[PDB]
Amino acid sequence: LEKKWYALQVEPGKENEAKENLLKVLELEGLKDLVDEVIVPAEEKVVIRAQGKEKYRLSLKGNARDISVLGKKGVTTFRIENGEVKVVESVEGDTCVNAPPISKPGQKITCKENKTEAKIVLDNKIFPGYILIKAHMNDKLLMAIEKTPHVFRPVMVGGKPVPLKEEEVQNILNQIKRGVKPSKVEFEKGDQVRVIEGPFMNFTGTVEEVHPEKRKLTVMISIFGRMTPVELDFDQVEKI
Repeated sequence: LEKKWYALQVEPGKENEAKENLLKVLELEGLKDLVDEVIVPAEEKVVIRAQGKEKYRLSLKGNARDISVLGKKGVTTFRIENGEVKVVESVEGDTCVNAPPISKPGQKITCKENKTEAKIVLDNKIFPGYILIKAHMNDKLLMAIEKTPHVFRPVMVGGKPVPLKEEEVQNILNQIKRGVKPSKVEFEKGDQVRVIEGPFMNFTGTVEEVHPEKRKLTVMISIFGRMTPVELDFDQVEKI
């Protein structure tokens, strides 16, 4: 009858927990035939920690990179390459170096002697508080979504869940797979710029603070000699 995608409101920061709790319930209520998949729209990252403290959080995807951290006894060097992570070297006694390479979230490599570890995890920062599912929606399932701990109802309008287009879902999901900045979105503080759009056309001013990744800018323009602070997108002020 054709399953459909649906977004689920979960407790933010608990995206992975809600997925794990849900699957246990589908399996418990015997509703696993109604669900084709449960997904967390987050990017795959490698978390490196020394003595129970986070030192790094990098994307699992990218060119071969080495990363050394000071632990209890000395330093452990982890390597990230071809989507996998492994221990290249650690202090004497750390057999973690013999531990095969990990590449899927939830799993890791822990070094007992140096107290360092590299764990692969899905970090949901793009869509915090959400997980998607492809499924045949029904009252039993809906009541099971609800029951599940870190989950709090599917997204819905007029008492009915909102179906999503599978083509548009794959689009965002795959776009999540390889995010690359794309560059550095630059616009330094101090730059001289001139508004080429809006109720400040032609006006010129100075960039006094930049909001990277938010593509929003704070500019000091003189109005009656008074340096007035105004917010403008990068698409509202040409660079001079």
